Amino acid sequence: MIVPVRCFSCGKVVGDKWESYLNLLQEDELDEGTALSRLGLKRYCCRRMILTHVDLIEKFLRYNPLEKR
Amino acid sequence: TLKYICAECSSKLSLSRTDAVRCKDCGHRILLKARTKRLVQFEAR
Amino acid sequence: EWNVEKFKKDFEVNISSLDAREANFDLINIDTSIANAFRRIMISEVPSVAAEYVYFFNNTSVIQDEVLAHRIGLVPLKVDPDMLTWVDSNLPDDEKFTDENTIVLSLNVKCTRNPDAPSTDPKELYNNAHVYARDLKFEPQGRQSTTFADCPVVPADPDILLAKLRPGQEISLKAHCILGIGGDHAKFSPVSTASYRLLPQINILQPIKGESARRFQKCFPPGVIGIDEGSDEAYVKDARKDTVSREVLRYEEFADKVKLGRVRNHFIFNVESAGAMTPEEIFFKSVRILKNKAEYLKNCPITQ
Amino acid sequence: GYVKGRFYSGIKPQEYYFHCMAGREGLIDTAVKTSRSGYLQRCLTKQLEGVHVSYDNSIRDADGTLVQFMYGGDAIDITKESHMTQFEFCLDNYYALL
Amino acid sequence: MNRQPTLHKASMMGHKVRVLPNEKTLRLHYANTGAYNADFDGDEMNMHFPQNENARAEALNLANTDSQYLTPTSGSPVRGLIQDHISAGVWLTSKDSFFTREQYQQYIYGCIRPEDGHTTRSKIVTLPPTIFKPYPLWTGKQIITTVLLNVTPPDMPGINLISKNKIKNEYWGKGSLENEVLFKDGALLCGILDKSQYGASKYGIVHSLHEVYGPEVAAKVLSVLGRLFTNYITATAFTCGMDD
Amino acid sequence: TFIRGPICGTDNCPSRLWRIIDGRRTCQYGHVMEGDVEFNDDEDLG
Amino acid sequence: EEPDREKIKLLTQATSEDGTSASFQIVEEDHTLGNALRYVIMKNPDVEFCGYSIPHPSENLLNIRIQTYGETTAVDALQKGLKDLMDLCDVVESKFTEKIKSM
Amino acid sequence: RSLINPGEAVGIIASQSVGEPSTQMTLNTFNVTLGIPRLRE
Amino acid sequence: RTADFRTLERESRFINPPKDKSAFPLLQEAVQPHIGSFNALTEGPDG
Amino acid sequence: TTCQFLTKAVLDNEREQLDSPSARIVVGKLNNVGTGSFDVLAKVPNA
Amino acid sequence: RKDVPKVEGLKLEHFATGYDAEDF
Amino acid sequence: SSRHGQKGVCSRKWPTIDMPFSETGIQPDIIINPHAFPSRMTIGMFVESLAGKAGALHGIAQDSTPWIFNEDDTPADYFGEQLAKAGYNYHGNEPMYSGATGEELRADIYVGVVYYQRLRHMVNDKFQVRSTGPVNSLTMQPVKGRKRHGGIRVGEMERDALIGHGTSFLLQ
Amino acid sequence: ETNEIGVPPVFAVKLTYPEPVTAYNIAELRQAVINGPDKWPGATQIQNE
Amino acid sequence: TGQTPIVKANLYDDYGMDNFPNGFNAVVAVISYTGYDMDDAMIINKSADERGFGYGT
Ligand SMILES: [Zn+2]
Repeated sequence: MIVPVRCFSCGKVVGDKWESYLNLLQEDELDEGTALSRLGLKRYCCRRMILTHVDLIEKFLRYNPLEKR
Repeated sequence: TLKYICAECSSKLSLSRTDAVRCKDCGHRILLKARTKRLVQFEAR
Repeated sequence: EWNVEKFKKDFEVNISSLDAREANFDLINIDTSIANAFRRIMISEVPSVAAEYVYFFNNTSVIQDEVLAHRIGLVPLKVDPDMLTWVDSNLPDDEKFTDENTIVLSLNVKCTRNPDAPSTDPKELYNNAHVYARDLKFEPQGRQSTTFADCPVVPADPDILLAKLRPGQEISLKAHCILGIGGDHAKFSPVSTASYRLLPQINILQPIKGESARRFQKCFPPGVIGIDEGSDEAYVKDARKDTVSREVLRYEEFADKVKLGRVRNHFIFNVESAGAMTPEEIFFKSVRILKNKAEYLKNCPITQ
Repeated sequence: GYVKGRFYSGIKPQEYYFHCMAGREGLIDTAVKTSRSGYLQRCLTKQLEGVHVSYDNSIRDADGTLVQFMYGGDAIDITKESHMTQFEFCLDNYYALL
Repeated sequence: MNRQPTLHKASMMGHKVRVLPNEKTLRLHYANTGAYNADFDGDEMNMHFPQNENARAEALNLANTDSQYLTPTSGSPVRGLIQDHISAGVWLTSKDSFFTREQYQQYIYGCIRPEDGHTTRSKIVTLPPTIFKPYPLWTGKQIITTVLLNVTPPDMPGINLISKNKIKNEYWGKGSLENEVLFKDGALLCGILDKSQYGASKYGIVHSLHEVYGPEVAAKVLSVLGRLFTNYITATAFTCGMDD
Repeated sequence: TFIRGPICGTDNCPSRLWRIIDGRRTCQYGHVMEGDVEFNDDEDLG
Repeated sequence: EEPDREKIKLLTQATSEDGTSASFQIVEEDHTLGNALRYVIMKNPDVEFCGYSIPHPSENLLNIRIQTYGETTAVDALQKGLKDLMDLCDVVESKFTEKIKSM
Repeated sequence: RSLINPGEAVGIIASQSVGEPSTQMTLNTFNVTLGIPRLRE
Repeated sequence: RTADFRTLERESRFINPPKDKSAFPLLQEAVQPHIGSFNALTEGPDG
Repeated sequence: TTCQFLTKAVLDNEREQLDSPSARIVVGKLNNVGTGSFDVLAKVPNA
Repeated sequence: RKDVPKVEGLKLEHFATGYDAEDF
Repeated sequence: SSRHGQKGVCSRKWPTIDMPFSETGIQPDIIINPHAFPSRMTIGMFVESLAGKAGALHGIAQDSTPWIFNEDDTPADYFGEQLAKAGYNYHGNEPMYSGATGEELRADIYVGVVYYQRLRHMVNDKFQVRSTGPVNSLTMQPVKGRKRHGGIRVGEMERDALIGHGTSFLLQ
Repeated sequence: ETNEIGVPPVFAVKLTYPEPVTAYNIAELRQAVINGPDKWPGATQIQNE
Repeated sequence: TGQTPIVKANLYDDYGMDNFPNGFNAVVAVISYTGYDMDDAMIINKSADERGFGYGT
């Protein structure tokens, strides 16, 4: 679903870094290792929270019962 | 206003009495209840 | 023999870096039981402000109500504690939330469709499709419209993505934010990591000059070992930079000519922040909690 | 099926297949093990229900009929005979056992 | 308490009640898992609460867990410590284990409380260190000696026992004698302690204290050791890695 | 939330009572009634 | 006024006649103060035995036990320890105040 | 002082000392009847 | 070995489902014993 | 074979003496093994 | 047999607390 | 459970306050006992632990298809070489401190990143307690039932266990 | 302890024992009636003569 | 909140198992530390759980 607000192990706020992360991969064409280190994630517990997130909310939102089609 | 939602075309709707369970716009027989402004409380945990 | 004057002469603080969010510093000549207590209180006993009760009026989004209430509680608010008092969880709800205990946040988002020209991005395609933590509005209840007018309540990270919407869906809630400690729930913990490490000690035993120093350079982080000549041959430049990886112990050239120990009374604290307080200030606030934690036992009658 | 591989370094696909054969031979024996000893013990306990030690040390049934004249030939509790013939232990601990 | 397929009578024993806050399941010691054939993976146990003093007196004197130490099948012990406590006694009773005075006195009070009635003296007595001059230090075998000194009754002599370990002398280096376990007047003088001593195993130290001092003392030594090796594991952990 | 049935005594009032453990019935002031049998059965369409 | 007589409690079953050996029980405590207080009491040259203990993790109770050699009761040695731990946090606060202002 | 006590249920204990370790005795060949099928005879 | 997770490719396919034949074609060949078997009741040789 | 043995006892006019532990649990009498293999009697002081 | 591909371009990414990429 | 048949019940939720912490400052999310390894021999979990920590550092993902590696190309050497280039221990260990006492643990602890799974079946409808309550009309015995507030059955084998103790009053 | 069992407070305030009231346990049994059916070292019924 | 695995097979992607996340990546320590984790038992972090670890409906 949506990005976790905090990291499970450390407790850093991580939820503000998911849209920043997808732009470092798309626009700047960084690899995942450089993109996580420019976001300021450097404990590997805090790295895997953004590195490994699936983001299924984009797949749930297509099933909207409140709008036509 | 107590309301419902057509399950096929998402058209809002309400039924009272001597009123068939159908969509007025299409004819869909399945209606799902909408949620209105009503208080529920949660602990943020 | 031990004393309080004998502790004041030997104790040292060396502050490495200080910032608005993290702070590295050293505590020299203190015991592990005291320094573990400072690490303890910063995670668990320094209070902070976070949303506790959430009152949904409507939530027609994909995210469950109890999931969305959980996400609001984890949002670090930039409220200063000591502006609030503590709630009293026994007397009931008609008397419990006053304006001196509680900070009210509200959220009222509706999603509509945007009429656009073009598989397109949903910022250009829906209106208020994403809900952020900056959409939480501070409602200054009661007489504290004038004491929070100097600096109002804002989330310390305003781009926390709380929910995503599609048109027709809305979220209307109202969260009461209360003061609490991190032993109760981790949302009240004011620190992203309060932790320490103990100073690494790298004891070279035999002189390992020459090309047996060039490969002794590489078994450590780069600033740790230095070289001059056969004189000032291989020495520790900075024994603070070393991560204790023990990489030199898996080479048989150096398994006799080095040791890896610790300096046992020299601690390296790394205190971060969730946002509400500067990290040098929740170290003071920790060392004063432990002091008052002993005053309240000294000034207390020994029962039976 | 002689696996020269070890679990540290991993096993080859031929000897991976033979090791799955030895992993299923124990699980199929439990699969033939539905109800074995539940009725053996019920038959013993229904007959030997009332057999008890009497005050004259004879082993009798509840109606009174004698089964043995002394329990095991020697009238010793099994849960008390463990240091019975541990004489060197009992000699080292003479004053505490006394 | 009974685990439900009740094969033998030690699967239905008498426990003492300890009411624990904040918990939602029944909660049992590891020393009781051999008698119930219990693993903690979704098993249930029934809890019967008897209702007069005739049935309280039987469940405290005839069916209690202290009188079920030896099984009636062959007279073997069925109660003892299990996994981390075995692997902590090989570390604590080792020869590298040295403890200073603040460490030594903390490990004794971590396992023995006089307020819960563990001591037989009302005051915790200790021992002189085995190293006096360069720094005063205690030894890890000398902690096993102290906890036998405080829970065994004062007006009896100590235990005398020559047993073995499971661990061969070659694993400790040249000329070691750490396979012979020697108790002399209640002082552990030689050898580490294993599953062969405080596991569910015959002729060890726990089975010897059951014979000399009785079933109440051997049940208390299994509790005192279990808290000693729990608090020693927390201060000094045990791990298994890839390099092993 | 009280359900009917027979009358009540315990020196107060003919009315409906308060069952305590769904087959043991008490009064409204804390006096006990006798033996509700609580007809239940198990299911082994079969 | 009226103080809080539920916090610290001398367990009288383990307290000697002299008062030189006692046990205490503190509510809502754990390893945080009990390890820091055991360190400061063991710097008294009159304490013969000291250790803290947590009976069960699920209740928040802290037993500490003091045994002195004599000439000072275990209540006198508990409050010398709490006083020397108040004083020890004033030293850490002063060195950390002086060194932020020294940057 | 190691004698069996009068009133001891030695008939139950004997049946439980065969019926309990027979549950251990339920596996395959490591000729003559073995295990539980021999014990049932 | 290198075996990447396709993080931009996943999020593009979540937001924008394909308008052609499906991705993940091995997943439809897992139930080809069931679907093809039922399809032979009406389609194929001899009606 | 419950009623099979029951017929064998009715034709026999048998007096069940209530001493096996299965016969004592049926009639609710105290068992005769262990703590029920003796009686307890209170010694009263006055004549 | 081809070897398992060693990933190329791997750098120092664990620095001690308070330190960052100050190593040049 | 992990992906190796290492299932386990959550026995206690342990506070971060007194859970062990590393040089990095990390408290682990899950503690698994090393005594669950020698009899299970699930060595795929040990190599997943150092493969997953190597991937969290470098931001890469690792292939764990079987038979990629070799006896001359052991993955403890492969993913160990990646931990050494990051600056961690080659063997996967981490220097780690005690949460309770604050002292350094004796040996470096094997910590890593393992993918975990939550099983669906849970322990809600498992406990029950009855002091008294409903009976049956024929026998006047406690009724059966989890949600009918029903009794616990002292069966045939427990009757034999209460005679074997010689406890005639617990049987009564 | 090894001879003990850890009983949840859910079970603990439900299972009861009919203690007869005497001159030595009236100190305990007063506080048990005062605590009532919710505070744990309490009671849930009294039986008259 | 599922996560994709860091350590996965190549066929994880081919069957499209990322549309159906089955678990989560956990920092696991192989340590005997607490005394509450033996024979089948593990120990969860409490503050991880309060931050949403392993939550489901
Ligand atoms: Zn009444």
